[PDB]
Amino acid sequence: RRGYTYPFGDRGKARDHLAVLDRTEFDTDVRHDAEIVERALVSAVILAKMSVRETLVTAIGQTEPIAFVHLKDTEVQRIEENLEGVR
Amino acid sequence: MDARAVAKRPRDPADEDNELVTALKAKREVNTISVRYLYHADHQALTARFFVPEGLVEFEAQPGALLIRMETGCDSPRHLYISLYLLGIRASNVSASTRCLLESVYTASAARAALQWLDLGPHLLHRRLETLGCVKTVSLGITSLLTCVMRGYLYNTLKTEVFALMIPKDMYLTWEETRGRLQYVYLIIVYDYDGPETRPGIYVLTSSIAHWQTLVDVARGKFARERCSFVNRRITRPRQIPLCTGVIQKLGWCLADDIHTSFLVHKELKLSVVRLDNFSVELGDFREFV
Amino acid sequence: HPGFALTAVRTDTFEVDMLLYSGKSCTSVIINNPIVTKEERDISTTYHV
Amino acid sequence: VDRWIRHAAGVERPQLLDTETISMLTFGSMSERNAAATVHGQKAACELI
Amino acid sequence: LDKILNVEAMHTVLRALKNTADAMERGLIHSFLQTLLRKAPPYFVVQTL
Amino acid sequence: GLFSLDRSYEEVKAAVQQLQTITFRDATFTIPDPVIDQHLLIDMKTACLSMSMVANLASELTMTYVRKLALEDSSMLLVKCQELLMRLPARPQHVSPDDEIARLSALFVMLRQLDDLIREQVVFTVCDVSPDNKSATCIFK
Amino acid sequence: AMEANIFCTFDHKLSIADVGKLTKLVAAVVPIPQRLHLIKHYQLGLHQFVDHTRGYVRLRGLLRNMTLTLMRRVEGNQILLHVPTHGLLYTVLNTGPVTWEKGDALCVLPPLFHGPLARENLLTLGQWELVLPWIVPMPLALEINQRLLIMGLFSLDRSYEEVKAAVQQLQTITFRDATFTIPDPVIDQHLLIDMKTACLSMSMVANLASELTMTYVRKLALEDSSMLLVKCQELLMRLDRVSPDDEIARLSALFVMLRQLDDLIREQVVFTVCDVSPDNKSATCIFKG
Repeated sequence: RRGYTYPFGDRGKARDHLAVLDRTEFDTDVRHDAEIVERALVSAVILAKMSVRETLVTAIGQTEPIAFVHLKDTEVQRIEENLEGVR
Repeated sequence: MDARAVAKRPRDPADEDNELVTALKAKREVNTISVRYLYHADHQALTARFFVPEGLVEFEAQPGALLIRMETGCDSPRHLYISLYLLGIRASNVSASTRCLLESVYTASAARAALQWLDLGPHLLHRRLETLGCVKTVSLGITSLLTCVMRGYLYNTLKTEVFALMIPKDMYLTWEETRGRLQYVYLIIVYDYDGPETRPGIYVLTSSIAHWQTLVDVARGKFARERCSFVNRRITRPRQIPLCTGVIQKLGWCLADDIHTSFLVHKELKLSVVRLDNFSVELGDFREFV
Repeated sequence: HPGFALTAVRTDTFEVDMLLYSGKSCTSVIINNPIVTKEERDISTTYHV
Repeated sequence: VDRWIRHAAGVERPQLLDTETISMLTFGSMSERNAAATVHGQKAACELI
Repeated sequence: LDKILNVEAMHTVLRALKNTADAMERGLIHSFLQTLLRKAPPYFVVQTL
Repeated sequence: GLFSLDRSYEEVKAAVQQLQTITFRDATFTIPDPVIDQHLLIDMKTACLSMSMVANLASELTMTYVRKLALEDSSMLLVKCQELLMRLPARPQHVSPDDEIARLSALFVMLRQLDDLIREQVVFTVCDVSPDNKSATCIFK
Repeated sequence: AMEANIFCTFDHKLSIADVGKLTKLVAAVVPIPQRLHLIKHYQLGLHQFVDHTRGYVRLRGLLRNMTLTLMRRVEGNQILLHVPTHGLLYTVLNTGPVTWEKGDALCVLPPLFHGPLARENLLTLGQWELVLPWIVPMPLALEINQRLLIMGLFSLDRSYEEVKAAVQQLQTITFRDATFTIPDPVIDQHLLIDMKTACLSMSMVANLASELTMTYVRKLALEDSSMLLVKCQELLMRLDRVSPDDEIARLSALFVMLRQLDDLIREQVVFTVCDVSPDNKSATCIFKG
């Protein structure tokens, strides 16, 4: 709903990426969660990089990796130490 | 320049011959085309001609009916020339018996397409529709070529007999018990801002009021329920944008004595109408009121 | 080869010259004089005969 | 399976015709463009099982 | 120069009159051919009749 | 009319000495007998309804443009329009083109429904006056 | 049998190429500041009103009261102009960037494309450059007015990338086979004066109408003969879920900022298409003034 009203650099591929993101609400069993959360996350960070108009890897077969955008170093370090604490 | 030529009387146009008559008379030939009396020369009614498919020209073969172009975001057939009765199909103002009557005559592939294009988009009707005036002659071909007028009276060629304006009874609306010597006829599309339906009300106003403020005061006084529904939809539903609860424009002015009840017949179907015989069109843009 | 068979129906348009025979004064046409009407614009006035 | 079928048959997707364009198309539309070049003529065939 | 322009305009409207007269005659011939072809059945139906 | 409500009679008598003096085009004019009327009640009711509607449909950027200009720019007209307002770099919370053009169209409709009260009608459009200012020519009748 | 026309002359010399350029604009609209009879060429169009500091809004305000005319014929002697009148049809060129259709309400606009251009190279003399106003259909004119006003309203926050994205969204305008764009009104990171006062009056009347409403409906509520009034005040009370001379001055300020916005909140139709010629260079339209 935030990316619905956002004015992008183009309406087309942002419309495609929100169309990927919005249909995958959640999944039922234990297997289907990982690939749908990965697809939702890569569509989300592509929309995030398009909203700030930053560059992204768009070569075929190279998926944009998961990364936090435009934050302080202590916040992303808090993300990594929380990743370590839950691992 | 001379006082003889300045105080000379103005020339009668019907007494002087045509340009073609003097052009043929100068070189002194003869053509099989009779040319000495040009037709439509004394025609103050500026007209226009419109192609339209067959699916919309029923209840139009009799002369005298409105004609409205629409806009549609699809590219090629983008503007349909819809009659007033097919517009009244969509309207919530009309009685359901007459609605099922005139829907039963308009069973066509173009009419239902226009009905879908009416209620498909997010725009209201007044931002979508655009009048053309009233129609005087038909072509009744495989596609129809109607002749509408922008300004002036409605008459047959050679002005042998005047053409009347027809309106169905449900769209007819007066707001006074007696009429003046002159009265203008308008168009009213009032919006019911209700939850289930947003279908408007279509009206014509045979009123003797010319001033816009003294018209819109009686317009608010007769349509207070609709503005109350507007502000109720405003307070109940936030972050919605309602606008132009009613719209108003000038269509023409009549004689205020030839207004009488007649009926239209199309495929042995009676449709009772208010009929205005000596009527001249006078178009104007969609003003609005809230 | 699948189970069902196919039947193709193609149409074909040829240009062709028809000839026509008629009787001596088979029908009767009646005409009148041509009439000019004047449709007026600013830069160009048209006339429908 | 629809994407696989559109790839296997060569025909593209509709690519989301608008509903007003849908009512246009059921009113009538010339979707298919002309080819690059035709030497024989305009194409014509159909199919029946 | 006024005489030149007046003569050219008079010859223009005379040429238009001659052209539409010949066009009216050609349209009479064409419409008569059309209303003949409307009521001309082909060879096989009248031959079998 | 808007000042006639909930005011003392001497407050209206102190207002009419301010509001009756019109000095348009170097010629003074006076307003005769400003009283209450039911038609004036109708104009006041539609004025308050239109004012409420344009107050509701005003977005935050229209509401904050005066402060956003008064924080940096400086002019005499900005000062003269600021003193009639009240007292009380940040990013906008939420903007959208398609919502706000609809907001501006409905807001133009409400300002038209406010404008029609004071604008009566055009009935003469002058082309050339007589040089003694006693006659003119006009169109649009 | 002559007709009432306007005899315009040219004090510069005219080439045969410039005469052939001028005869392309037969059915072209030309604004004129005052309908005289023997006018020079210096008051044809809008080159009298081209200014570096002024902007689109003052051009629209002048064009609301200009005397629009049509050309008739061009000669080495002089130039013929025709004043139109209401209720008559005329041929008019489509010098605007958008094609028309039949029955479309048309109105006259100041040119968005400004200064030297490949399309503005018309009848350009030494100190003179003949410019012509656009003849646009009415809803596109309303869209241009709204989009230009809201692009003027985002003038003070161009540092944010999101506002630049919204501006780039607004700066492109589609229409039926028409994807032209407009120039942004902000130059040198500042706004031109007429657009600035227009949007300032807009913000001022919005602020004053949000301010003074509750006291007025509270005063009106004690004579409640209309049930619309209580839902009118309930709207403002759900939205939130003074000296008398200050009141008088704020009322007069609100009405004068509304009066300065009169030309922008409404416009009149000038022509409507009776019919359109093929190739869409021109169309036969009835004048409406």
